[PDB]
Amino acid sequence: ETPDVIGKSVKEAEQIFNKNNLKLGKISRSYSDKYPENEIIKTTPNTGERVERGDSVDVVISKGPEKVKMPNVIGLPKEEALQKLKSLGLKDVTIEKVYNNQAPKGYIANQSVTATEIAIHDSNIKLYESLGIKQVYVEDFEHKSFSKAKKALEEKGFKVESKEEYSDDIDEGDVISQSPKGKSVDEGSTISFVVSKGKKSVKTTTESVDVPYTGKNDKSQKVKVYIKDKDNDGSTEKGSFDITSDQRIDIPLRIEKGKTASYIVKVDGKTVAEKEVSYD
Ligand SMILES: [Eu+2]
Ligand SMILES: [Eu+2]
Ligand SMILES: [Eu+2]
Ligand SMILES: [Eu+2]
Repeated sequence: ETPDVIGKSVKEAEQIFNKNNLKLGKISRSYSDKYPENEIIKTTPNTGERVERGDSVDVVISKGPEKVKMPNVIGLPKEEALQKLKSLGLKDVTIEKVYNNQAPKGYIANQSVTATEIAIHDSNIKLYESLGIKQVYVEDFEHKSFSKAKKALEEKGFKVESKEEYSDDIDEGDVISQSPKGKSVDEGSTISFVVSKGKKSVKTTTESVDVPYTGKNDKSQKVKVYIKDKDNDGSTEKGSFDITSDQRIDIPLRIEKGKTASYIVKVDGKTVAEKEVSYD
């Protein structure tokens, strides 16, 4: 009767067969998850099946788990991702939904197994499907205190920006306007505020500068005057006009106590003149 060599090596199996007056038969190789590579998987005849003196016994050997190359599915829609996995015999796939900022809602943000040889049985792939970015509600603070606005929205993860403007009907430090507001938007979004610095209720200079024209083809040049003073942060131009000849230009500046104001005059993008002026 056929001896049991299952889980054994070929080396040992032939030893057991010879001892039993039998020959090692043909050797073939099969993928297996149950048996470590180069262990007997199966015999013909099977263990305990009747045999006669000198008959051979064929053996099948483990080539270890059958494997594939893990595909890259990050950024594909869920169903494309799963199909691409099935197409390789990878069917043990669990989905986990998470918020994410790289892949849109319904698209795979992450793979368990990096884009590697994997066994096609009990592979335990996990795919992380994006729910999009977490939506957080932006509290509408129009006509309320900016300080409270900034702080409340900071604590919900928002980035807060503000410029200031004069107002006759909105208390100092109260919000003229807010964008966005009254709405849920992506976590961490920037909320923009226009804030009241009270009513337009400082010294005064008119500075003169001669701007030369340096253009070609009898074509005008564009002059841009940028001012930093009481109510101007030199952000955008306080003056914008074309020049076709030398022009004397006057630049009104209003300066607080203990401060300096300044002007820059550019001509076709290039600085031509600049000056600092103190509250004198
Ligand atoms: Eu028997
Ligand atoms: Eu191998
Ligand atoms: Eu499994
Ligand atoms: Eu000419």
